[PDB]
Amino acid sequence: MIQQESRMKVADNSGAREVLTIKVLGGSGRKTANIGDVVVCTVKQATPGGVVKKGEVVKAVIVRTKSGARRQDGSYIKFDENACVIIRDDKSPRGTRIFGPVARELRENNFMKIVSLAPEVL
Amino acid sequence: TKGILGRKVGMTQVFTENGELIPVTVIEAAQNVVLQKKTVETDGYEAVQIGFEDKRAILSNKPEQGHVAKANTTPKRFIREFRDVNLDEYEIGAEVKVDVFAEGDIIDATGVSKGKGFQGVIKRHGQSRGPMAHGSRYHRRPGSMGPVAPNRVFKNKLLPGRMGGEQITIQNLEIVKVDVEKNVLLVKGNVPGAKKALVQIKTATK
Amino acid sequence: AVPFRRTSKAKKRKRRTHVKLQLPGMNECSNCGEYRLSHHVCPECGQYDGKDV
Amino acid sequence: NKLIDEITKSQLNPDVPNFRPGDTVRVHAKVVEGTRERIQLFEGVVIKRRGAGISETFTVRKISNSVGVERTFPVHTPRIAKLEVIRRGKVRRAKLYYLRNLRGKAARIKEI
Amino acid sequence: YRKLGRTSSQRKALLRDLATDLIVFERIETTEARAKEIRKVVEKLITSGKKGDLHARRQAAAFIRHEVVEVVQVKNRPVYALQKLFDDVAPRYAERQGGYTRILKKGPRRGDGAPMVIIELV
RNA sequence: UUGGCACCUCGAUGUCGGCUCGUCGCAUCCUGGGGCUGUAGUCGGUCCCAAGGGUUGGGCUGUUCGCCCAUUAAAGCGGCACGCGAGCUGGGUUCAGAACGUCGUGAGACAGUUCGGUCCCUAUCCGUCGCGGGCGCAGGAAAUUUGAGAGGAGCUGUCCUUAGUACGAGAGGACCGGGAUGGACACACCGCUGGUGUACCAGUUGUUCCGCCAGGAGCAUCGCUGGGUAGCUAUGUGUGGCAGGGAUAAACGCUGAAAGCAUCUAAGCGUGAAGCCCCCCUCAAGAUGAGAUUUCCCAUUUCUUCGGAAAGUAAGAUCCCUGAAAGAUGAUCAGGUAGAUAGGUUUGGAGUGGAAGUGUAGCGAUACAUGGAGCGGACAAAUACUAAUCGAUCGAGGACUUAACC
Ligand SMILES: [Mg+2]
Ligand SMILES: [Mg+2]
Ligand SMILES: [Mg+2]
Ligand SMILES: [Mg+2]
Ligand SMILES: [Mg+2]
Ligand SMILES: [Mg+2]
Ligand SMILES: [Mg+2]
Ligand SMILES: [Mg+2]
Ligand SMILES: [Mg+2]
Ligand SMILES: [Mg+2]
Ligand SMILES: [Mg+2]
Ligand SMILES: [Mg+2]
Ligand SMILES: [Mg+2]
Ligand SMILES: [Mg+2]
Ligand SMILES: [Mg+2]
Ligand SMILES: [Mg+2]
Ligand SMILES: [Mg+2]
Ligand SMILES: [Mg+2]
Ligand SMILES: [Mg+2]
Ligand SMILES: [Mg+2]
Ligand SMILES: [Mg+2]
Ligand SMILES: [Mg+2]
Ligand SMILES: [Zn+2]
Repeated sequence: MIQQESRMKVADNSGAREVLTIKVLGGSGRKTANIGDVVVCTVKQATPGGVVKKGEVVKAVIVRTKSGARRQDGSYIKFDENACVIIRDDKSPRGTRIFGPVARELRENNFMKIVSLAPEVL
Repeated sequence: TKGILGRKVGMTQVFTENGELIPVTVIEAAQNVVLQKKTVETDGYEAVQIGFEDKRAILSNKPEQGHVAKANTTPKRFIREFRDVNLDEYEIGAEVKVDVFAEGDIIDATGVSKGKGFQGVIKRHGQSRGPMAHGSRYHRRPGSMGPVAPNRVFKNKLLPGRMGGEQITIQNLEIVKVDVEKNVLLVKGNVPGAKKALVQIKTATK
Repeated sequence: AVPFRRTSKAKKRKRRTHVKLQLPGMNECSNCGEYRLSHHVCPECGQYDGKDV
Repeated sequence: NKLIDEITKSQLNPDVPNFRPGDTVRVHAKVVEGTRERIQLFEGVVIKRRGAGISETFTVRKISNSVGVERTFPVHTPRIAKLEVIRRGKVRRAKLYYLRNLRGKAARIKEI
Repeated sequence: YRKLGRTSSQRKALLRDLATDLIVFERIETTEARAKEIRKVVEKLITSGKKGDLHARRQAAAFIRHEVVEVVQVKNRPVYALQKLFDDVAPRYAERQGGYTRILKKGPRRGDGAPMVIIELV
């Protein structure tokens, strides 16, 4: 449950360490974004010598949240921290590796490329 | 187009064959009896009058006892009409069992919403609070009553007032399970009312 | 904030149509032979109707 | 209620073992993706167990790849093939929310 | 349950005071709202009495006030409200399943019109 | 809008911007329909019809405005005392302090700057939102209702497929239709996920008390901390908008004369919008035009000039009492021994998490056992133990005329 000014750990190789959510895409007065939703965001902390630089405006897909997600089987999944992965125009990651566990909901929103790289998909 | 009266027992959940988990309202509809058939000749419109749960004799009056007599039944707590139904189906004094509905059937639940009492415009009309800090003395207030020129307030300036206890119709609720021996319908999702509320289940107009 | 016009006698009297007391709910006793509030103990007999206390 | 108990009694899973919060369980969760059906184990400590009857849920917490993941199931879901209690836990309360606020070496539950 | 125009501690103090008075005097004159709360609290104390265990004695002793009822004379030992609840009052409702109190309506009080009731045991 | 005028208000019409709440116009920003196009296609342009709904989060500026970031189907323009200060703010403006620049011999001044700088009012009437009492409605009642009329609702994206088809030299690339899935908004509800939960459970500090120990109680924000039932709840869940019909707008036509032809028009047909009227939801017979159906009670007594009056009643309702699913109060609904209405009691349940006492081990802090124990507001069922005793009060006897049939 991520809104404008929410910060997120970046879970990939792409230099970026922390992003700040500029906009939740996909609707006029859309306030909140959940796992699998794309956001526009600016890179606030950056690993020196990376692909993506501090103060750059990029698209990221939210891959885990503290709010988590309700499955249709009645089960839920929550995580300890909010992480996104920086993507391109097409839903493909700028980084080459994804860190930490990723939610299955990515396998439903056409983010197969990311689910492929995740060490554990819960 | 079928219909039946029941009491909301409460909510719970059931696992579908698929394996999915859905929330359900349980509606107990024992003791539905057809009391009266209204025709275009006699009353001016077609309807069937259905009486629901049995009421102790001392809680009924002679006018009531004399109206159920025609259907050879004890007096009933609730009596409602159903329009848009085939009067050929339904005989005076017949039971109306929940088997009139199957699984997958799509119904419209009508009932009275829970009473909230005197409420303000934030809860009753979903208005915005004024600021809580920065020196504000304007929190849960209804906003300008309108412009100066009319020298009056327009109708439908929404204000505080008694909030719930209104007739509400939720449309397109799937029936999930029908249990005749217990006279129970499981409707997917929730219907208006407190537990024990009268709920009117008719086939969906749409 | 303040009355624009004084309220007339007729208008004041109409407002008070409802400002009034209701008669007490009371009946005569059997023992006492005197009046009492229903569902209260009768202090003339010094008991609850005929039931001694 | 009593009628809601009678209606739901058939849906109750009798196989479900006896676990308390603090026990390390291994949930054999069915993962339904299209038509193919796959089994995915989730082993962690039972953090909470709330509700009555068919509405009972429990929450298993594991630390996966350094990130905490909580997984809440209905106790009587048919999408749990099997629930194994791996180790009984000596805890002193019903909800182990305190296991969210500290990392390694201070979260190892005392084993009986 | 009734807030009796008191905070939580004041109310708990008032219910302890009235309960003990009802156990000590077997008949008290109080307001209707007070009397409708007391009947709950006193009938639970009488239940603990009938239980008769040390545990039950210690539940009642956590609520009942430490008031001397009387001084009997054996060396004159005083008898406390708690002893009168386990030795005198409870055992006289040994074959009565509940309903140890009765509220009689008396009439309104001169000073504030408060509806007054007699609440008594049996 | 910039102005002109000085007609209301100087025994006060007291304020720019923002906030809250909107409502109206259409000169339409989006969405709908159409004509023309420098309309091949795509993407556009322009005009006509169209006001149903919709029409955003930030940074900078006191700023309206503007500029910018990022979105969106779109980020419309206006009116309403530049809408709305007895609704709010008080940043700007607008007072006494002070300083800078500037002008002045000076006191001072400047619609240059700068820092600081009291926001009053218990709602009488109308109005608005809710909620009762009265009477009316040609007998009195209890239910069930029709719907004159009113309110609400009315939005829209992306993806896949048709199809790399139609079109085109290529580049590119559809209409129409079919499917899936969203955003915003709305209604309901608490099973789920969470929130709260001050008479629920536990841990714990200080100090006072319960004579002492053990066990408890008071106070310290509910002392603090960890949980949490009922209820109430959103960020949670369910559902909705739709489709459809009728008549139309702009527009396209058909048939067709005046005017042997032509002509959408004069007669006459048809097609045709998110709009209009239905459809959907809610209120609704004070609809005084007071409607309908079913059922109940019956035509009493006394005097009275006929008129009518008075009195006890019927069916029925109330007072009073127990209450909650209802509630400011009235009201509503559940009950009043023809009894489960509340409390208690018994058995459960949630919740807490292992009571006290005793024993065992340990030097001890403590641990283990007895024993998922003890406790357990509001939840469930049973139970007449307590209280809903007893009474009383109100409430018909049905006008006349005419017509068809009694
Ligand atoms: Mg209520
Ligand atoms: Mg706001
Ligand atoms: Mg305030
Ligand atoms: Mg006017
Ligand atoms: Mg205190
Ligand atoms: Mg002049
Ligand atoms: Mg004046
Ligand atoms: Mg126009
Ligand atoms: Mg600004
Ligand atoms: Mg203005
Ligand atoms: Mg202002
Ligand atoms: Mg004014
Ligand atoms: Mg000078
Ligand atoms: Mg200033
Ligand atoms: Mg007034
Ligand atoms: Mg009218
Ligand atoms: Mg909930
Ligand atoms: Mg202490
Ligand atoms: Mg001690
Ligand atoms: Mg002190
Ligand atoms: Mg022609
Ligand atoms: Mg047509
Ligand atoms: Zn008497």
